[PDB]
Amino acid sequence: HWGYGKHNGPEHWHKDFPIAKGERQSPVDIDTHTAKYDPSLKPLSVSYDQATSLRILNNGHAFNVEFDDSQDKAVLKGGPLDGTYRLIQFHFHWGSLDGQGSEHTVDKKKYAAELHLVHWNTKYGDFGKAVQQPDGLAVLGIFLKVGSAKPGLQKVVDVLDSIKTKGKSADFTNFDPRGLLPESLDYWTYPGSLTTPPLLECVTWIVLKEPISVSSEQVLKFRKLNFNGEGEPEELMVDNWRPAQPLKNRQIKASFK
Ligand SMILES: [Zn+2]
Repeated sequence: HWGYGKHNGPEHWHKDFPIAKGERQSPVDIDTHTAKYDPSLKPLSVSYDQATSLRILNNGHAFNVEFDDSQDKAVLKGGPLDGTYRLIQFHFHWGSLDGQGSEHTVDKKKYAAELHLVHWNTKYGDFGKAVQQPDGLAVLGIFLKVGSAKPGLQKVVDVLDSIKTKGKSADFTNFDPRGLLPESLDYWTYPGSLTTPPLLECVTWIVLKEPISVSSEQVLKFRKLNFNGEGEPEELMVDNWRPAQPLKNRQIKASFK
């Protein structure tokens, strides 16, 4: 009832999910000329040394690399955040062409893909409770451009053949998400939403300025995934991004000058 096709894509989502037209929807365009440096942001803290990946799942819209979130093992703190946010999963959005695929844009520039590392605020006890709160989630967004390969992505790429179709999962232990980060942690932040239904307005977005580079061959393997289930007509999983939404009564703050 929702997807990225010709008849169920983002422009239709409001019928089942009326917050699609809400006040704090994501993604947005980041205008680097109007985002203002905020010297109050605290330092941002990514603590992934104890991360425990478990599984990778094709959910029919993207693939999720899932983590054990039953202890503070991989946590995000600092920056704009109060308290501790635990990593639950990461996933990507990507294009059919290298000139599109990201959800956020920077001065209207679209990147080839965008990585979302999803974390929930431990004060709410579990993810399902957290998404009901305005400060329930913190999503670290990282742009991907096509150039050199990202060595830390290759283990993800190589398992995709085993999860080609919707509903397939595979064991995916011992994956280190630190290998997906750029050098700099400079970021923009603003209050927003999930970018897929139910589109809940529960996210503090933290979008890194520095993209990571992936190779053409790595992105091509993302584009071999399928939206459909096994034994259904093949529909390539491409262009699984929501376009920028109105900023409305929000300000984007920068961590850097
Ligand atoms: Zn996402």
